[PDB]
Amino acid sequence: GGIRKTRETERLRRQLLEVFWGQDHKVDFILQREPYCRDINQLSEALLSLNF
Amino acid sequence: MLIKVKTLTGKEIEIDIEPTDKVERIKERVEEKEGIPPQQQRLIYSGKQMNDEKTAADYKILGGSVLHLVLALRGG
Repeated sequence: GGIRKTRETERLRRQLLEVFWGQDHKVDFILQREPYCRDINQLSEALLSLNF
Repeated sequence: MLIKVKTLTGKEIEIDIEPTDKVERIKERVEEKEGIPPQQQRLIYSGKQMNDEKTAADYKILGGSVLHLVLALRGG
């Protein structure tokens, strides 16, 4: 591709502010939608950050 | 008073607004939460359409009611 939302999504979730993955409702929203970029965000971020 | 909105994807959004506020203001709150303009988002309750010139109180909505939202299309 070219650009990924992984950086904004995990950074929010890790220590920074709720950006993509974040934005209140958006937190889960990234993967639970349709695009691949968002899919990785909640998938990799919400699953790995919450569990581990 | 807090209320939950229903999206076309099957997701209930959680927002906090007063019954004396206008439907258009609630639409703005939605835009900042999901990322979609208000003019492309409609709000339906009971079976009637809510106008931007009317308020939530006009539809006797209170903290705990579930409001429906249906506007903007991605496919065809």
